[PDB]
Amino acid sequence: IKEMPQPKTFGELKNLPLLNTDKPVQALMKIADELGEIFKFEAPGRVTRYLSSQRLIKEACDESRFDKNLSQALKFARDFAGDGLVTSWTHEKNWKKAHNILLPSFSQQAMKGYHAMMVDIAVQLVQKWERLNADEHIEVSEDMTRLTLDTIGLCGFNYRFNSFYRDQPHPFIISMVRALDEVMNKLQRANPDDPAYDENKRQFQEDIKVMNDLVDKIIADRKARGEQSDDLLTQMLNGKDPETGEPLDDGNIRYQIITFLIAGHEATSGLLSFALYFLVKNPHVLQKVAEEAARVLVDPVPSYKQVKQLKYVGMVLNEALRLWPTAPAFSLYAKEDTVLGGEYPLEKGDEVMVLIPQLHRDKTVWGDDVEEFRPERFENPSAIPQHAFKPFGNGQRASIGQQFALHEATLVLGMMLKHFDFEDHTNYELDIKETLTLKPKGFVVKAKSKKIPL
Ligand code: HEM
Repeated sequence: IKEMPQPKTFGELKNLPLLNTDKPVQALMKIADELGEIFKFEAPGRVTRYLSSQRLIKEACDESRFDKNLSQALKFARDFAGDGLVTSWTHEKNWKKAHNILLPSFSQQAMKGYHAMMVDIAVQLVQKWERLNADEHIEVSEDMTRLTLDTIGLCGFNYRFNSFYRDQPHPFIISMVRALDEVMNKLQRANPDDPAYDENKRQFQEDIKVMNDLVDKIIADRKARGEQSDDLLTQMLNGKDPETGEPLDDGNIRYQIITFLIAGHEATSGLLSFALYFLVKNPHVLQKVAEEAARVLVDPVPSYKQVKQLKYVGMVLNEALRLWPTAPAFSLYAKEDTVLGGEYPLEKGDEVMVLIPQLHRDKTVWGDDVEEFRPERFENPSAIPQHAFKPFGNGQRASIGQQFALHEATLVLGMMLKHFDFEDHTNYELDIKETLTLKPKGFVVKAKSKKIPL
């Protein structure tokens, strides 16, 4: 019925140079603001459409019709993350395998086990902060990465990164980032396969080794342990497939460790920053949360029962996830020829790309008060129409990490607010940094301790 809009083009460079910025996802957000609920984005060799309406995304999330696609980002990350859970097709052997063997360690009862371990890390950060001098401050995104990377480490593989013991960032993180930059960077390189890009290839290739250096070291610390863990490394190593009958390959085992080491802390870092960013800008909300935290968290350290009982802290996080989904995009492909919206024709295997932040700012569904931070939006959570809100993605290919991140971050956001008054001491104008995921760049706060003992 209708042709699909398309932003400015540059001859054979098609759209590519529109996203020649350090802030792509946000440029994509502007174009979606100019062009509307869907638009064609062509780059040499790839074409993909970006959806922003709950109308369209509604259909796209329908699995009978669309399956998960590897966006050009994931097809590049396959270089280090192989065919782990995140970067593999539903149709590959190791997905459904990996899926059944690992899903168990993510039930809200596996949570129960992970709690003490989360607390371990949560106290480490709380103490880091009680121990700062006046005139010292808190570099927020840096600290959250410390925490969330210590947790996926300690819980996932029983491995202390001892992130707090360090003021120079961790030898694994450094490389991880260059990697997750070379990825974010090959994208905007029209012919990504020739050199000049051989200096970069080698830089990439020298980071993969460094990661695998650590993956090798983690396999080795499990060996010299009086191994006991229920932890997901144990699961991977010894588990078998109900569906199939076999255990996972060793090369696949490596890929998943990297996958869980990256996905594990990356997304949940941002969401905390963003959460805490919003609390310092919306001090009414802050005092509401302050209140809940002190009322519920009565024992010196929180028990699992208590964290599930932080109902409003859950809403603030969802609302932070609403405005700034830290994993802001996912792709899907036309299983069959079809017509999205009764309006837009697509052919088999045509790629489309849910643009979460714009889906999360869709008036016909949320209200006209979209840019505003109001958690109360989450009270009757029946309210959200089907597929209005998707920080965690869709159907069978959604974040297996949902319960976990959310438990984690509830617990941590819980404790900070029990323990500290906060001051945006510089009047931080928001600066979103984009690796694959989003997070506040240079967010800094002071923290007046409320002298409550742990
Ligand atoms: C609040 C934090 C998190 C956010 C916002 C988030 C977001 C997402 C999104 C959007 C996807 C789907 C991408 C796609 O369809 O291509 C995904 C998948 C995935 N996430 Fe998360 N995630 C979070 C936390 C975690 C955590 C803590 C873990 C580790 C336990 C994790 C592990 C994974 C894995 C393994 C997948 C691939 C699942 C599959 O395809 O079978 N995530 N996540």
